[PDB]
Amino acid sequence: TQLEQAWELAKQRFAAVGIDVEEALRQLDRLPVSMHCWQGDDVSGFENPEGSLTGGIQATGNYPGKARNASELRADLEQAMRLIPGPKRLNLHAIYLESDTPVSRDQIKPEHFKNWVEWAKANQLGLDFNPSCFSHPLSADGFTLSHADDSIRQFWIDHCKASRRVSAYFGEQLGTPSVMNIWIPDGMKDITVDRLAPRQRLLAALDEVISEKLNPAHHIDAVESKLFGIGAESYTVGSNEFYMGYATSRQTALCLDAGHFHPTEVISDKISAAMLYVPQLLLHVSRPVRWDSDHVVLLDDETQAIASEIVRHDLFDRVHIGLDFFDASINRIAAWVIGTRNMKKALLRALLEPTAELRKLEAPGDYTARLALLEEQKSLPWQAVWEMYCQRHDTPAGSEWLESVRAYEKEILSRR
Amino acid sequence: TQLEQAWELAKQRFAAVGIDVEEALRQLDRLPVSMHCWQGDDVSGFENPEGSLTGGIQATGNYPGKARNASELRADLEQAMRLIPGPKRLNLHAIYLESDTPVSRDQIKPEHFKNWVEWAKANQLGLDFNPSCFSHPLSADGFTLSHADDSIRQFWIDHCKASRRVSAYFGEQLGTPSVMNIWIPDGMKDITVDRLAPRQRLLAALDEVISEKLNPAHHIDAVESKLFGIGAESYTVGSNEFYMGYATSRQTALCLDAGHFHPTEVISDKISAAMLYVPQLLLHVSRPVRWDSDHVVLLDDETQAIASEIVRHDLFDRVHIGLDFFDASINRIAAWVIGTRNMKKALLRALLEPTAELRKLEAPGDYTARLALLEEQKSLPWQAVWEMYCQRHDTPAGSEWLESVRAYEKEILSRR
Amino acid sequence: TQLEQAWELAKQRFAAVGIDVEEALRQLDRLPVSMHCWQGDDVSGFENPEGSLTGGIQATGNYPGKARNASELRADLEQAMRLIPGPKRLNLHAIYLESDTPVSRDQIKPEHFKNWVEWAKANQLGLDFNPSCFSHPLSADGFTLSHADDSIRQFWIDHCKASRRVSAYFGEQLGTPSVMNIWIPDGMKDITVDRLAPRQRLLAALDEVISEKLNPAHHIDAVESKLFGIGAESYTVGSNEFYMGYATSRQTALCLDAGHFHPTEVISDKISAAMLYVPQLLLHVSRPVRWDSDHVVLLDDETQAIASEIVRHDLFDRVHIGLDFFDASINRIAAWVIGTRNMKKALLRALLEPTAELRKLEAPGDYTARLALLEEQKSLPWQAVWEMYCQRHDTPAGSEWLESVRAYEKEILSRR
Amino acid sequence: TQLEQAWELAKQRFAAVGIDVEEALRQLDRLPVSMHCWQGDDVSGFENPEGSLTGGIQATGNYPGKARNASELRADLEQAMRLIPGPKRLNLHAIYLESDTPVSRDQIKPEHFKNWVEWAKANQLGLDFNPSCFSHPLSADGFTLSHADDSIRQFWIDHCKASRRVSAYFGEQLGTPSVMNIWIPDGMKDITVDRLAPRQRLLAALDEVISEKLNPAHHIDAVESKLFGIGAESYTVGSNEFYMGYATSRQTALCLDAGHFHPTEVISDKISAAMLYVPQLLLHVSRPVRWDSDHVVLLDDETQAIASEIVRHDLFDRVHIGLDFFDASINRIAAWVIGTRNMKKALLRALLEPTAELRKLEAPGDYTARLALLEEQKSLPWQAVWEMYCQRHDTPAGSEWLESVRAYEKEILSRR
Ligand SMILES: C[C@H](O)[C@H](O)[C@@H](O)[C@@H](O)C=O
Ligand SMILES: C[C@H](O)[C@H](O)[C@@H](O)[C@@H](O)C=O
Ligand SMILES: C[C@H](O)[C@H](O)[C@@H](O)[C@@H](O)C=O
Ligand SMILES: C[C@H](O)[C@H](O)[C@@H](O)[C@@H](O)C=O
Ligand SMILES: [Mn+2]
Ligand SMILES: [Mn+2]
Ligand SMILES: [Mn+2]
Ligand SMILES: [Mn+2]
Ligand SMILES: [Zn+2]
Ligand SMILES: [Zn+2]
Ligand SMILES: [Zn+2]
Ligand SMILES: [Zn+2]
Repeated sequence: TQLEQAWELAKQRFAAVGIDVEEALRQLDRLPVSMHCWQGDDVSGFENPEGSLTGGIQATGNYPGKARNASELRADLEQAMRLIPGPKRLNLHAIYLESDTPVSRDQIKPEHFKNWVEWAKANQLGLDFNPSCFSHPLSADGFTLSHADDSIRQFWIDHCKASRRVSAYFGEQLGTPSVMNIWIPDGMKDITVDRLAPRQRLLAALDEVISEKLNPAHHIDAVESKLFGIGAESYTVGSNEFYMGYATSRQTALCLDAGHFHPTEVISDKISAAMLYVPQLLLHVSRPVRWDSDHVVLLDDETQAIASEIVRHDLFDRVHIGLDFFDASINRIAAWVIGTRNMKKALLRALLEPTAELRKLEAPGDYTARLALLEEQKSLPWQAVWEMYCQRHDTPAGSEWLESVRAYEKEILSRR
Repeated sequence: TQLEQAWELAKQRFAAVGIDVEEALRQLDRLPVSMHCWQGDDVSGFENPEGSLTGGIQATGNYPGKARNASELRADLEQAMRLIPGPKRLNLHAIYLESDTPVSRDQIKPEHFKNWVEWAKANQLGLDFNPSCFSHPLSADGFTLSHADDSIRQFWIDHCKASRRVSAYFGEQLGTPSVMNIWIPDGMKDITVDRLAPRQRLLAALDEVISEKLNPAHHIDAVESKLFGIGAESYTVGSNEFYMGYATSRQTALCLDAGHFHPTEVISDKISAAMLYVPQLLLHVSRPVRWDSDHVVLLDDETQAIASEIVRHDLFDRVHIGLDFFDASINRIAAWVIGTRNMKKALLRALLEPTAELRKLEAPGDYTARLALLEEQKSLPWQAVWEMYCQRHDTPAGSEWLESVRAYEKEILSRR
Repeated sequence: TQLEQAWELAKQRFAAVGIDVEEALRQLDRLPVSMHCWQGDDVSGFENPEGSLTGGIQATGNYPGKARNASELRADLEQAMRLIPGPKRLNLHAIYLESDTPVSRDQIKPEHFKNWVEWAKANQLGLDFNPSCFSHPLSADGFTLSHADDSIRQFWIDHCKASRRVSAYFGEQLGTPSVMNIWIPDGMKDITVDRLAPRQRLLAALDEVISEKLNPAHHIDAVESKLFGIGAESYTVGSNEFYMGYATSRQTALCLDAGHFHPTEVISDKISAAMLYVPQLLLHVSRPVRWDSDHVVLLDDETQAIASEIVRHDLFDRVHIGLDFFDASINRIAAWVIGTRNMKKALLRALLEPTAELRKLEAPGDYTARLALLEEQKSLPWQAVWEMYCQRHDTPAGSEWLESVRAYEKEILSRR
Repeated sequence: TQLEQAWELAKQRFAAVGIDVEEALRQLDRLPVSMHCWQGDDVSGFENPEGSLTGGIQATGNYPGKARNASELRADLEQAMRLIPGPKRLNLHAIYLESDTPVSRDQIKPEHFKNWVEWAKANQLGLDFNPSCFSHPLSADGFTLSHADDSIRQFWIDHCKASRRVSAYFGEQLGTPSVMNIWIPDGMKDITVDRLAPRQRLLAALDEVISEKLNPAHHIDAVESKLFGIGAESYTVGSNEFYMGYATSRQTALCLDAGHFHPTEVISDKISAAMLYVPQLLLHVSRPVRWDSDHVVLLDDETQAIASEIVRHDLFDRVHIGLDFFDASINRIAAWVIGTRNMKKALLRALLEPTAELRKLEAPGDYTARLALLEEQKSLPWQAVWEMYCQRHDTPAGSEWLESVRAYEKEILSRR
């Protein structure tokens, strides 16, 4: 009722500036967010859960209740899912495989992910994938796909090749292509002599990894740059330019992670440049706090900036929105909830923007009006629209979702 | 009525989280925003209006309609003010003096600002002040208060001392202390051999500058650090530590400017630290875009963080909120309008935060709850309260204010 | 003799670590540095010299004696050149053409550069070139090649196409391909609604611009990204990713400018990545001080890192090294001299590095030894080798060159 | 002989510029470097060596041969020391205490460091100290001195109070005041509501901590700011402005750590500013690679700028020079060796600078000459001077020191 009313006023407000709230809602329904599985168990995986997170990535917090297997994970995920409106996907790491016996990374098969697949069907989720190139003895030296050792190198190439197959299976089975992201930790902590060679090896390996042609309808390859990681601060083989080059040249999708750049550097600006040259873009929304810290996505300037770009450019088909963060210092379900909802809220507000009007003002050099209007947009009643969206999707419109979280914690997590 | 309706709903939603919108509105009225006069004529001043803006500060845009004198300036200020709700002050620079004949800077008098004073009275505005230590032949070497030349030095000293008197005069007349900010461009463009001497001169100069005791009820001294300027990139005499030591040791107020720090550096963090050692703070809100660009303040992450800090700590008395930006690329009046409204919006929002609750959660280590709630606060109907605030002050609640600016521009600005 | 002695000692020291100083000297002779002409007259050019430097690029200092025509510029250049050992090139801007009557930018011709060419021949200098897309009426809106106006856009397109021909002309005549760099200021000061369209337009334009096939032996196209400029802080059409994609996909050269990235971002790291995708690199060495301030190049960490990368990779052929800075606050000749020699000193040091050994240690995981060695390199007697370099090229080995500059200043610059 | 010869040449060259190399050598011996003990055992300490390094501080590498006790530590220190020329000191942490039985941190005594002292006596070293406020159950919440719980708070206060007594004990016994630095990890990983209260508590605590007047001839109190740490990214109680204010207000010494600031921020600039307010400076030399990474100090731009400042200002008495870094990815002895020598190399180069002349050029506005000379200074034969310094101190002049380290590694480290 209050919502209802609030909704009506909003409807009218927006109408007056040429904005159709309904349509906005429809459109928001066309923008799924792929939730990252790893937020649930601290990137532990099911290969060897308790066995140090590596790659220059880190888990800070030790809050209790982490999931410890597929089952807990799925349960945790559903809980989160019920408190997040609209479309979602699940982004999986190869270490999240389910097998009675241990599987060599270079040997995974679709079969190791059937449960995930059946579950996804049941939950009306699309699935995404990622070879796991870290937290492994063969990753110990800080090199994987660029490793100078042929054999090591081969093992990683093989794992990647296999991963493409699982991914393709996901798309076959789900009817929506699985975006399979390649991220590797390869780099050097200190002053490096030869930055080239590794880059050369990485180039060759990737080409081999994507050599097998797969159905685009079921599978997409993406490469993700990174500036630096803890323990590999001075050099990253797979740098921004390297992958920009790579994706452009081999026509794979390019993954842009909001926490993987320089200080003050923003992927929102990159979206429009990159799409002129690469087929698709996988966007990893994450909050870096003075480093690639992986904090939870907030409804902030850059998250909003990113949404705007996607929406202004009508990137519904070519962009894949994913979360990329891991905060172990708080409730993990809450983490996914806050994150996802935030992304959606940024999206919605972008959908509520009178872009054409603004675009038109800009074209005319009416900078005064553009700024002004861009700013006014912030005090328009979008919240009302967001809450109607929640309501429609049977999701708590406000802070009440916290009680559910609290409740599940008490009831479940508390026992883990 | 829609407003009224929206207001009522909000009133209720907030109340449900323990927030009283009516009190909020009242509190907002206790937070004036000191608008910088220099935004109206591109820091031209009236001494010698057309005569290059110096000091490492720039004016970009050349948009038409700039004020050309006190009269235009006041008119322009008036338009702006009618479009901005609640309390405001006028922050004046010494070069805005009004004299039939030329006045040496080191000789200005209270009488050179009587009109400004009268006007202020009439408009119920408090006045703040600043000595002008740039765009002057004796500032051309890039040194003023720290100039090795005793005589040049003296001159600036004197100008400063005289400015304290003008400021005190304002306080006396207006019944509200004038905060007199001291900013100098002093620094070097390139690799510097001696960073010490200039700082030594600066320190001594300052002490001299403030040696005359004035009524604290009418006048406050503030000092403003700065990281770098165009043309003085390598070193700034009046650095952050410099003024922090100064203000702490001499007990003056400290001026913190949102555009005068390192990349990713934020004054919002600094507020709670500095208030433990300095009597008062002068806050310069500004948006630096890649440098001390002086862009209009937006309702953004930092402007909000700033507001929150002031409000959380109940800094009503010890904080002086001011704007410090200059964008000549768009309508000047709009520039002021957007920025002032934005500051006020941020403050309002801070006033609507359930801090005590939050504070309590944080103290108990409930970081899940704190984050979640901080975030949910962004989808609370604050805009309705803001709009009511506008209404109550007879100010447009939405974008309509542009029309006004537009019309003033046609009728007025168009003829300049 | 002292030099001789020091040299001999050095010769032996280096020999002992497997380094041949003689060979390094020879190598150094294979690495010209392209001097930027614009440092001589404050990017004034000869179209309309006194007529505001625009493009978000600035000239700070106002030191006296700037060159006022091609004659003075050449004289100044020669003086500089006699103080810089080894190979050099001259990098010209379109606005430095020499014509009795005005020439529309869109109609320049080889013939407008004949004297530069004859001079170059006589001075044994290769020539480089650049279209001048700024400081012009049709660049006044901040857009050139991405301008939405078809005709303006065409104009800049034409001007670039015409510049290619001048460029080829240089390569024909001099027998060394002229690298023709493309840099445009296009961007926005403030928050932008559409970053895509301008990139789209830029993309198409460049394509048209390079459509004419010219002889590689005489001509090379290069594109240069930029992060931001004064008066275009928020967005730059031709971003890093933009050109990275561009160069990669159209196989043009990619220009990496040391002052054009984010804080802490270094192109030295980008060299080995870009060369895997682009056929050539044009490197602009510059010292950005908190902004693309264009300070003189120092023998500093980053200039050395760039040097090392080129040398380590044996990029003698694919890399074009040039200067890109402008300091008008000191003697301009000295500016050139300092920067040029510094780049050469950085090169020589790189050439005196026992790379193989190091490379070898790194590949074995001997990071201890690597770090140790790299650092000890710094206290080896490279100064001696540099000084002998100077001597063999009949150039002052030390600070004495300043006398020369001072002398020219007195005799010539003093009367400008 | 070759050294002697190079030495003589250098001698002459520097004299020609008014620099006396013998005097330099002498002044260099007046500038000890305080080696941090913790690099040798990865901050393990002796309370509970194997028991996770906390505080937002990390140890990356796991290279073998870390010291396991005081004995190992001392032996390792000695090996390092024989490879580092001229004066050094040892900086101790409270966790390196030697006791048969466990000692609550709140009750340590001078007697728990007796061996250290006797060893220092025998090795002619001065000693520095630090309370350890991390890697402890009572520091698990991320708060220590700012902890809201009175008792926890009380424990850390007492620990600091007792550490002061140990420190004074060092001063007494050694005849040189021990500088006792106070660093705590206290901060928040995420968005914080109340930054004020912890600061107020910290303030009050520090005042209590230093309430006991000790003999300045034996002891000095220093406070160390920090910007952020892993797991405490968002807020740090003891910020730059907090400690600048504190040190200025209580007249303690101020610790500036080169890895503890914002990107591009440098302490070299801060020295001259701070010195005007605080009695003494504690300077931590460290290399932050994209974060407070704690990499080994290189002879780099900033290390050199710090040295230059100390020396230019004749800060021999008021500044205490120490190392603050921890790299566990390479041989720990070498880490110390590299960093220490690098710091000494930078100081020596500063000592060889013709400051007065340069100062004099600068004061006259001869910026051309200043830059030119500053830069020419880099090609002067400082290496020979350094190498003589090494020889006079019975230390390897070059890279040969690695063989000693390698040898120790084989004989001793290999068996740990
Ligand atoms: C676990 C995850 O794939 C990882 O974070 C990568 O995506 C990359 O962002 C690393 O910093
Ligand atoms: C004109 C005005 O005082 C000025 O901008 C200062 O406050 C400081 O920001 C200067 O760069
Ligand atoms: C004038 C000169 O070409 C210019 O500097 C561009 O190349 C680019 O560096 C912009 O600053
Ligand atoms: C362990 C050591 O004291 C520590 O490094 C502190 O001094 C501070 O620099 C934190 O990073
Ligand atoms: Mn990440
Ligand atoms: Mn400013
Ligand atoms: Mn530049
Ligand atoms: Mn540190
Ligand atoms: Zn990612
Ligand atoms: Zn300011
Ligand atoms: Zn350039
Ligand atoms: Zn430190």
